[PDB]
This record gives sequence, C-alpha cells and structure tokens, in this order.
Amino acid sequence: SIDVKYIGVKSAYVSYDVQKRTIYLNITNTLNITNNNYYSVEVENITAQVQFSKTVIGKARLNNISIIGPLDMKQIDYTVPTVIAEEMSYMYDFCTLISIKVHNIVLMMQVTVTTTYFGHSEQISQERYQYVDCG
Amino acid sequence: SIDVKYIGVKSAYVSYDVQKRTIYLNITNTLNITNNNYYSVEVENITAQVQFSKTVIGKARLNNISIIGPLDMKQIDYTVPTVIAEEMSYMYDFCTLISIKVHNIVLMMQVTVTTTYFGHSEQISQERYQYVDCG
Amino acid sequence: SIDVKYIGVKSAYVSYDVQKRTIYLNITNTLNITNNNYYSVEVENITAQVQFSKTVIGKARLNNISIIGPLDMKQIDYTVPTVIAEEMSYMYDFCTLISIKVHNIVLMMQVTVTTTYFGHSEQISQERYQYVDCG
Repeated sequence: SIDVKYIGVKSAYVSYDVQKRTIYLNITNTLNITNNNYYSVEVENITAQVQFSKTVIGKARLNNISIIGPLDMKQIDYTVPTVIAEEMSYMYDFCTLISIKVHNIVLMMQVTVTTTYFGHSEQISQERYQYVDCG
Repeated sequence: SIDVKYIGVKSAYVSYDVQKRTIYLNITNTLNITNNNYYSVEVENITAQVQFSKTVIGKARLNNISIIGPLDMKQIDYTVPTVIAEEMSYMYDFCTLISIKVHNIVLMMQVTVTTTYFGHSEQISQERYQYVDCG
Repeated sequence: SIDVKYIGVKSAYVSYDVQKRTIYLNITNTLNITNNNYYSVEVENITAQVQFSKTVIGKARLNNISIIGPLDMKQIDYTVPTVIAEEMSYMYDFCTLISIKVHNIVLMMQVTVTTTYFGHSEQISQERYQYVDCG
C-alpha cells in the first residue's frame, strides 16, 4: 500500500553519478538534510458482532440458515498434448539465457475457506532474478 | 504493506558512483543527515463476538445453522502428454543458463479451512537467483 | 510487511563506489548521520468471544450447528506421460547452468484445518541461489 516500487537499476536519497571521461574538480557539497518519516498505518479500532442466529425465544424453527456449497474449484489445469512422427532439433547456444518447454508455477492462497477473519492478511511475490554475462 | 521493493542492482541512502576514466579531485563533501523513521503499523484494537447461536430460550428447534460443503478443490493439475516415434536432439551449449522440460512449483497455503482467525497472516515469496558468467 | 526487498546486487546506507581507471584525490568526506528506527509493529489488543452455542435455556433442540465437509483437496497432481520409440540425445555442455526434466516443488502449509487461531502466522520462502563462473 505505501511505497511499492519496481526499480530497474538504482534507488537513492542523495546520488552522485560521475563517469565516462569526466573532470570533477574543486567542488563544495554541503547538505543539511531533515527527512523524518512518521507512519501511523493500518491502525484499526474494530467492534464486531457476527452471529448466524442472535436470539431465539419460544417454539421457533430454524433450518439451513447459511449454506456455502456445493463448491467445485480447479486451478492451473492446462493441457499440452504432443503427437509427432519424427523430430529433429539442432540447438547451438552461446552466452544465452534459455528456457525450453519449462513449467513455472506460483500459487499463493491465504484465507481460503474461512467463516470469519479479523485483522491483517498479506501476500508478497517477488519473482526470479536470472542473467548471463559474457566477456 | 510499506516499502516493498524490487531493485535491479543497488539501493542506498547516500551513493557516490565515480567511474570510467574519471578525475575526482579536491572535493569537500559535508552531510548533516537527520533520517528518523517512526513506525506505528498494524496496530489493532479488536473487540469481537462470533456466535453460530448466541441465545436459545424455550422449545426452539435449530438445524443446519452453517454448512460449508461439499467442497472439491484441485490445484496444479496440468497434463503434458508426449507420443513420438523418433527424436533426434543435438544440443551444443556454451556459457548458457539453460532449462529443458523442468517443472518449478511453489504452493504456499496459509489459513485454509478455518472457523475463526484473529491477527496477522503474512506470505512472502522471493524466487530463485541464477546466473552464468564467462571471461 | 515493512521493508520487503529483492535487490539484484548490493544494499547500503552510505555507499562509495570508485572504479575503472579513476583518480580519487584530496577529498574531504564528513558525515553526521542520525538514523534511528522506531518500530511499534503488529501491536494487538484482541478481546474475542467465539461460541458455537453461547446460551441454551429449556427444552431447546440444536443439531448440525457448524458443518465443514465433506472436503476433498488435491494439490500438485500434474502428469507428464512419455511414449517414444527411439531417442537420440547428443548434449555438449561447457560452462552451463543446466537443468533437464527436473521437478522442483516447494509446498508450505501453515494453519490448514483449525477451529480457531489467535496471533501471528508467517511464511517466508527464499528460493535457490545457483551460478556458473568460468575464466
């Protein structure tokens, strides 16, 4: 919710970036920085009454007050059928980041069959870092 | 919730980056930094009443107040059928990060079949770091 | 929740990075840093009443108040059928990070069949670090 960032290279408060055939000569840098951060975040005052039946008095008849179902759920159920007579594959790979017929799956399930939940529920997913470097 | 970052290279408060045929000569750097962080975060005062029946008085009949189900759930259930007569693969790989017919799976399940939950629930997933480096 | 970071290379508060044919000569670096962090995080005050029946008075009849079921769950149930008459693989691999027909599975389950839960529940998954380095 606050300060969520994807940054391709670099993050700073003060940054000096001096490069590529440069003269940086006789310089006076003076910084008087005040940068206080005050966070009052997700401060919750919750008064909750949760009843299916609160009061029954006398010969009353109650049936099937809350029904959740039937429930039939399927997720990440794909199919990749391959029927081939003859394959030739020639692969020449030099200095390459390569993935071939790979299956990458992330499933995060947090509050899934609950009657009641009070408070804070959080999911964070930060995906893979992959690289190839050649001289 | 606060300060969630993906950063491709580097993170600083003060950064000096001086490089690649640079002269950095006779410099005065003076920094008076005040940077206090005050966090009052996910601060909860919760008063909760949770009843299926709070009060029953006299000859009352209560049946099936809360039904969850039947529940049928299936996850990460995919199919990869291969029928082949003949395969040739020639692979020549030099300085490669290479993945072939791999299955990578993460399942995180936190509060999954519950009547009641109070407080904080957190899932964090930070995926793989992989590289190839050649001179 | 606070300060969740994927950083590809380096993390610092003050960073000097001086490199690649650089002259760094006669410099006055003066730093007066105040950087106090105050955390009041996940401070919970919870008053909770959780009853299926709180009060029953007299000849009342209660049946099937809360039912969770039947429940059928299956996860990471994929299939990889292979039928081949003839295979040739030739693989030449030099300085390669290579994975072939591998199955990588991470399953984290925390609070999965509970009546009631009070407090903090945390799952953190930090995946594999792999590399190949060649001269």
